[PDB]
Amino acid sequence: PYDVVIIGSGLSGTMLGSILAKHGFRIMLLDGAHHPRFAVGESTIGQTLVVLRLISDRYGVPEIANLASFQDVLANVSSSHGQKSNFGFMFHRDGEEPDPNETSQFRIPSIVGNAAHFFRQDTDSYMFHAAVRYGCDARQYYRVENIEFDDGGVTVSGADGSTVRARYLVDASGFRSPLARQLGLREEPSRLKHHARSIFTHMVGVDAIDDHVDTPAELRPPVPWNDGTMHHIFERGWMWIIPFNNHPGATNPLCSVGIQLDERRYPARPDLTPEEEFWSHVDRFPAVQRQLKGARSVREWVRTDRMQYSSSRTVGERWCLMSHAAGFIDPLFSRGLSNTCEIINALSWRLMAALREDDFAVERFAYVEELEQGLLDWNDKLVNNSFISFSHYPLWNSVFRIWASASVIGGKRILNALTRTKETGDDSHCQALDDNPYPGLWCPLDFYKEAFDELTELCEAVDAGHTTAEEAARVLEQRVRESDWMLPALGFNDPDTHHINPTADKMIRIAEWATGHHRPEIRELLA
Amino acid sequence: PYDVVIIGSGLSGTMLGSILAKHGFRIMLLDGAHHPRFAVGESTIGQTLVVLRLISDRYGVPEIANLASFQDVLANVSSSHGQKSNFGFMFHRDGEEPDPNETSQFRIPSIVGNAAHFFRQDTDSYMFHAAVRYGCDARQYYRVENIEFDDGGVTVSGADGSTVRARYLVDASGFRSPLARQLGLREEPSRLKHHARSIFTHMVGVDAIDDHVDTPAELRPPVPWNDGTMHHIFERGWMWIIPFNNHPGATNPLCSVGIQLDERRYPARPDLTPEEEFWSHVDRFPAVQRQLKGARSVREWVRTDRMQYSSSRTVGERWCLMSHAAGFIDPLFSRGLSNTCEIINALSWRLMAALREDDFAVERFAYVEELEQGLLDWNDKLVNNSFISFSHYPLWNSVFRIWASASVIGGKRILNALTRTKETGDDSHCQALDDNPYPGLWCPLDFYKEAFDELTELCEAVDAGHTTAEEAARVLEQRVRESDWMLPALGFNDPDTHHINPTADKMIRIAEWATGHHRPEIRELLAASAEEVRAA
Ligand SMILES: [Cl-]
Repeated sequence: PYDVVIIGSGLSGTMLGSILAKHGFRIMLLDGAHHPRFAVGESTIGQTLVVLRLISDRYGVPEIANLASFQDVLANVSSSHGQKSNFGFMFHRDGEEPDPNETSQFRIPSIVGNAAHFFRQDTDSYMFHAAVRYGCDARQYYRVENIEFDDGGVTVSGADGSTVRARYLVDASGFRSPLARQLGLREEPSRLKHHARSIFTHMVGVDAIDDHVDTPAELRPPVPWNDGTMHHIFERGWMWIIPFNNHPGATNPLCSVGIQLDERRYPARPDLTPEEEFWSHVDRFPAVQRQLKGARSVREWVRTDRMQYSSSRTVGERWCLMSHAAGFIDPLFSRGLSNTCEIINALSWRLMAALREDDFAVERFAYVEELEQGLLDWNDKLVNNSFISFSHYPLWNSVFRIWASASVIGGKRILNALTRTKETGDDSHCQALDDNPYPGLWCPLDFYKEAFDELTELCEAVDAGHTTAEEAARVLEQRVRESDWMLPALGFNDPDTHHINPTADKMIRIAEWATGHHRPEIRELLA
Repeated sequence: PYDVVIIGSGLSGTMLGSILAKHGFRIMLLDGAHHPRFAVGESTIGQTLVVLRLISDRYGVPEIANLASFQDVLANVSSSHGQKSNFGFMFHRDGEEPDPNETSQFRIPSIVGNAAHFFRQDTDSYMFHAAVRYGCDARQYYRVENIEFDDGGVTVSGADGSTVRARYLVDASGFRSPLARQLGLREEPSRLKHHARSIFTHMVGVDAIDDHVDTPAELRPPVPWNDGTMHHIFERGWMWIIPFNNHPGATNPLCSVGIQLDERRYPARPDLTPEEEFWSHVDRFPAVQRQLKGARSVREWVRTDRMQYSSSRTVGERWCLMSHAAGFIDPLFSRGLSNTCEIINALSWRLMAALREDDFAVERFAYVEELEQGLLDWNDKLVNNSFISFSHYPLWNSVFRIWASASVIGGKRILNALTRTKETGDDSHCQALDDNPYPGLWCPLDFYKEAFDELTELCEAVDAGHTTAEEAARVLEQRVRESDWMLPALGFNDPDTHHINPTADKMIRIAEWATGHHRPEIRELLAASAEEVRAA
């Protein structure tokens, strides 16, 4: 009898399995697929980086920390990954060249860490190898036919006629989660406001967008577009360029390429090949067409329908529906892996407590559910606001600086809690982060929520037709200029600064500016 | 319509894909799997390294040359690969510690290149990406339902209802070859003498064998066992240890582990799990048991029925049955990839000429079939001779030095042709290698065939019970000491030298020894000065 059976051998499953196996619990991993296998969720963000470090140090699994830095990934996982110096955004309209005043860039500051483009076949192989090394058992090419709970534990039945007996079940799989299907956990219809279907593949011979735009020198970004994740924004959709070869002597010549389309505004074209439908969108935008001219697909194309789903319950007695099994919004802002790390941090210690005491009263896991549903709802608002804003750059510009400002604040809030636990060898300061009033919010301060609440109200009003994008942009631009908290030294309070470039000098001035600030939160976090 | 449709997205199909696509031909790759995917054939040899460079240089595909060197594989493919400094051999008997006087090592000389342990998932992905970049079209998860030939070309029918029209078909897949099935090309029963079934996986936490034997200091090998492919030899079978992490700061912690068993001596155990049957053999050999003590499988185990298969013919009107779709012997001595490289070299230019003339007369590809069948037959004896010899170390000792000696002579032969073609810029010298009387024989020299023809006759006689292994070993050990060609400075003519260690100084003397040698072949291939050796 296993302590925990985990469905899903992805990062979500194998990071948890590693944690539980290292602390001496008996784990079984089940997955219908076999490593090596392709996976999406390739771009990283500061919050993923710091919470990966938090989980690694808190639970004593060094392999998880090797994902928290571009340098450690190359050194420990594989050479086959790309760098992420920045988030890049470029507006396009049908037939037109991109207006060089309708771009945004957020260079990631060194304080949160060196972000990467994850070649997921290698990162997911790496963490599975670690999970098996720590003592996890594994069955790959394993189809779950039935999941049956009782007072003693759970019996998983496989297609091959085998059964796995355990005390607890975690479903860390995706959309086709057996637990979600078999217990009827999915919300139908979904509560989520964001709508987007997807077409994606891996390509060879993708050029840098830098080399295919005619940008006046003074409007070129501080660091190259190709050194980060490029976002090609248009009416109710966007395209990602995530290169793996964007650094000197890079071994992996592939580039991850996909398009998110609101299926309400871009209806299905089943007369077209996934490839043909993808290229029909490329042909709308001259600069994107020029970037992808030589590019050739090295995979069978994936074409989805509406990608978004939610669940009504995510915990029960002796089971947890984790992260990607519970819900999904969109690739935009690589929220998925941040959400996965937040849940693993929250679930791991509680589940180990429950196993030690042999008490599976669902009350102990009440916060895990609250965090899960909160993460999804805030993620929903962020992406829905953004898709709405894509119709009018001046409105997007507000969404951009409200979203990106939180990276540095929310980032240092976690780093502070971790350094206090590091220096004092006491896990009270990391545990203190859970004592926050807005579960799921990436910068859970009162002034930020109020600010983001207004952004959501106006965006949702634009979407309903109660306000115009011009009026909403007008109001949010006033609020930004009236703001006192938006890291002025970096230019987040300045709508005319499109390329936020955090230098060494500027972060010093942020610290000085923060020292004598009237808001307690700004002093606590940034001084 | 495509010029060529290639069935198989492994190195065999994608290396050929790259060559044809690079020369401006319209190519389609069809495979039932999708990259990334696991594959075997992980260890490399001198002949593979040198012929990879010949192919790359001859056909102008630089990516193929990046497989020909450990350093170039890490730099261009991925960091996920291991080094191969030597072939290691260690004899084991049930319940007993390994006898340190019953080991063999062959350190691979610098001249033939730096060998690797290929993590094939990254190796096969790399070349597939190259093929597509060169302009190959590909369909993955493509199941071939039907193949039919007319006078104008060939039609391939997919299970999804689609069809692919081409002028020529190459089947570069494996055992379940759609082309061999369609035309009933497989020999039943197979003509092959070698018998072996297999259990294999990838494991994490495999220790070095060096750290789990108490070998006397004077009998320890010049270079570590773990820096190469270790062969745990036993009665009518052997186990491979192929670590991907056998070098400083290596990223890939996996080690490839598998066992070959003569299915006539070890009958199937369907009452056991593949894992259980594998561990039942590990537990026979205390030293192996200590090596794998902490090792855990990271894949679903493979267990085979009997791996050897052969074809009655391998070329026809507008089709070729290529390397692994034609036949297979054994993982032993990593002959699989050498055979693939040899066929690609022979077929590529012949196929492109035929396409350009629009003439597919089977007489054009006569040498491709002769080479295909020859590679397999010689591969068959080498492994069968080795499997017979595993019963008695003194007999194996003669198989080892006859095999490993040819790997330096035959290697230098191709390398001479290669460096001469680069100097003159003239392909003549590389094509001249096809002008040998023994197609498929890795060292195609009169004296070497006679030596190997005897080793085979004796080995096959031991197997048939007409001679004892002791009697066979005695006759062969005489021939070795009567020999005048077995690279004395390296110790190939010395049965009491088990660990061959080709160093800079020893290779200088081979050159001097070769100068004014009574045999012309020895002079032509090995003869040089200590001035020309400086370069290296
Ligand atoms: Cl799924």
